[PDB]
Amino acid sequence: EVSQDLFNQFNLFAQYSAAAYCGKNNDAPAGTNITCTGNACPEVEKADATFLYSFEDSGVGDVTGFLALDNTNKLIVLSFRGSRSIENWIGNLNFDLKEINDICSGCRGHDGFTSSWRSVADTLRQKVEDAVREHPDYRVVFTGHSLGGALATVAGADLRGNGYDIDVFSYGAPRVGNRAFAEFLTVQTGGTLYRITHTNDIVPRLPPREFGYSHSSPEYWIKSGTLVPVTRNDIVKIEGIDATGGNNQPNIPDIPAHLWYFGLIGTCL
Repeated sequence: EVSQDLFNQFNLFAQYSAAAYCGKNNDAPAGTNITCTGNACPEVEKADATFLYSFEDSGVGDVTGFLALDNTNKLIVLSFRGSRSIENWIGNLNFDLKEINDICSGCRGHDGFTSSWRSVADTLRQKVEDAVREHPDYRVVFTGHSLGGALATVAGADLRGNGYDIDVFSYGAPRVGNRAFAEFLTVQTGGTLYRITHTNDIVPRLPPREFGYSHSSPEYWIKSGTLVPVTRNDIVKIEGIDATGGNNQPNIPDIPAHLWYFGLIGTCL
């Protein structure tokens, strides 16, 4: 239901997202190679991919991940890790909103997600910008899983419009703000958000719509099961803000479904 090229980008940024959970990838020497224990990121390894920047327990919400260089694919990749204990994080997640007129007028964002990005935003922008002037033909890509896919999206909405486009690939990301924010994220130019969800993963169902949260459109929804290899016929593109039909269905959600986006994700030590 999506093109093969789109499947391959989807597949490739899942593995970048996965690679941010391995502890070696959070405090590594720049110019060094991005690798994963457990075969979590073979596509990244197949490209000549090295650390530009490396960060662990940064600022306000322990922002962890890496800035990568990909010469084979010609990419500048900002990858944010999700929580080191997802189950604990799902259960303690607050639904508190805050206004973010900085980004867009009338818009509100999750206080936790918003603040955490704000914490590390200046530095990380410097680091991306330096890569851009240095590799001006390279494409900027922000990505992440779980709480990292939220950070990617928010950082993507924040940094766009500065001379370079920014695509965002998020895997099992929670909702990130109210309706005006979701609307804003749907139409914003200067890059494309590819919001990826798996079957009945809980995380994209929080915070609840009852607390004033909405999801941007479109939605790329993976219909193949947990531990089941994904093909391109298993990803259906679901349009419309707050649409039903993909992840947002009235049925009982699941945790293991969150940890299977093309292969294992969030379990790299």
